[PDB]
Amino acid sequence: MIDTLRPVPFASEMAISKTVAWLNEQLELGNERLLLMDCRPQELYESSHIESAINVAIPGIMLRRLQKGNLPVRALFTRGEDRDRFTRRCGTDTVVLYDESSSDWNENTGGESLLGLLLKKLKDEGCRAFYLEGGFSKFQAEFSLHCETNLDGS
Repeated sequence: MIDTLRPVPFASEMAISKTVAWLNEQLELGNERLLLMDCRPQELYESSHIESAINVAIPGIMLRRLQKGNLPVRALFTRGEDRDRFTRRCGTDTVVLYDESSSDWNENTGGESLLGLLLKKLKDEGCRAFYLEGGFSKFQAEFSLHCETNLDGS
């Protein structure tokens, strides 16, 4: 495993919004070793797609497929329920969202205001906080255009 993604290769290339990785270890864990943020309806199944997904508030689950990079700013966060499940299961190990490239953060990687404060707060409490996106064959190789199991499947 990696302590807050310290290495260089995979499981250590997630800054603000690159992708989702953490060896089969984490990908298998999905209990009390991490805290994702995606979907809402089938929070159970969709969570299965990853470790422990959170009930995020999006329009149609980000088009029910992490493949678009467009969803409105703070599309899934500044609402209520989102922070509810998170703050509830916060402090597990690592927090990761699936807003994708250019969506909830608009693709800034610098320190915007909306998501800029949302992330800053998520890390302030004591976390790395990183979302998905689709950069290079690496980040996309991990969670390319998809990131789903009971929403899109194959």
